[PDB]
Amino acid sequence: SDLGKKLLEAARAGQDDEVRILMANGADVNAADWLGYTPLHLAAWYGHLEIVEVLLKTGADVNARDAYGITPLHLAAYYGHLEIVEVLLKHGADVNAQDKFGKTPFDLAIDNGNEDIAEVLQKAA
Amino acid sequence: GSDLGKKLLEAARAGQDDEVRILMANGADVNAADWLGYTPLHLAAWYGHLEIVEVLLKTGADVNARDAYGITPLHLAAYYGHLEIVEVLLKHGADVNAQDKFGKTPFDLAIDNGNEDIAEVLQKAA
Amino acid sequence: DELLYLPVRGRETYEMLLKIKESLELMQYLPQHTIETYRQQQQQ
Amino acid sequence: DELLYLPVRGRETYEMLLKIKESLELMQYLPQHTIETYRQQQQQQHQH
Amino acid sequence: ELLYLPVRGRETYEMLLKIKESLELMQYLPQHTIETYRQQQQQQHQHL
Amino acid sequence: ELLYLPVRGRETYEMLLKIKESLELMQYLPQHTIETYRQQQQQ
Repeated sequence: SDLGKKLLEAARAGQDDEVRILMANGADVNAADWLGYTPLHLAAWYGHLEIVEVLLKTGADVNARDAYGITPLHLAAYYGHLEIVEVLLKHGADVNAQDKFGKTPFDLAIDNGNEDIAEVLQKAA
Repeated sequence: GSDLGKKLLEAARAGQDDEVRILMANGADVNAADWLGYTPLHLAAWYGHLEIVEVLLKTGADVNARDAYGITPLHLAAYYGHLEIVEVLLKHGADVNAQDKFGKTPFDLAIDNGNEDIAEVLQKAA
Repeated sequence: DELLYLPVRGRETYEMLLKIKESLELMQYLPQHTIETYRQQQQQ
Repeated sequence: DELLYLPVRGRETYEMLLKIKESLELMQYLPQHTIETYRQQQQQQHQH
Repeated sequence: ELLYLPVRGRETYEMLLKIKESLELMQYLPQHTIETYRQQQQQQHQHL
Repeated sequence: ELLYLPVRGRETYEMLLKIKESLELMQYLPQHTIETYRQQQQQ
């Protein structure tokens, strides 16, 4: 929607208070862009911990897939956001999720030298 | 300017024996080439016009002229199965070892197209 | 498995075919509905 | 960046060029992590 | 027969121009050229 | 220089095959032949 598209942008940009307002206003927490990126995907990708938290509290799908089979946990692992990895894990993120290239979050963590995140994902495997 | 060369290329392709003789008495370039390097002799050998092959060779046509893919008259006579033209080109010094840009001799094109009689003639011509 | 191998003569032709292969292969992962939406703006 | 016009003779050649053009255009819009993962999976195969 | 393809970018344009003209050029190539090329392709693919 | 392109998918393969053939056949032509062809088309 309009609200959906504004939630995707607010979540990407890390506009905490704009996200809360958009959601009191009935913005779809699982609104998806043309590749299937949800607000939760973009907040995980760009490292906005408080936004990840409000989205999960408001019913964001923790294991939403983009068109290339990417999950929020993949993005938090790839882009080195350890706290977001631990929050997504605690909310039921699929540690063994494979994207359409066969990569797990663990694999993207290793590919980007994020060894801390790889260890947390391995111990959660 | 002159379309004599163009008209000789067409006459040799079309097998217009008399038209070829007229065009050359009128001073038409026996070694005129189209944009791919096809000469009258190329086209006559390709399309199996024996008497035109004969008059062109008599008038100074280059028997080993190359198109842009390194094809010679002997290649075309072999590919398209014109045995008597192969024999005439051989007698007038056609290069039996000529390779096109794909590494093919006239013999190779004869074999590739099941013209085994021509292949044998070419193999003996050595 | 399932990978076909295309022989190419020349670096320039290769690099051209590589760029196109990448774009086409990445596009192949998309559902029809995704690709069709983009094409709407093209038909305008 | 610059918008340019390619003249094409023939529907079949056109349709082929359209598909390639739109694959290349659409690729610019794919996130780095998708493109990068694709490319490394290509190298992690060429190794085999 | 005449269709215009809009293209964004010089590099994409030049690439599509080269391909268009290779495809258009092929219509004018003799059978013996095309056929010899294709057989040499198969006579390689079997070797490797 | 003989190089091998790995390809996933029949449709992508057939498209790349058609383009490869057309480009490889054009590559054999000298520049002056390509130039002459272009001029003759423009007329």
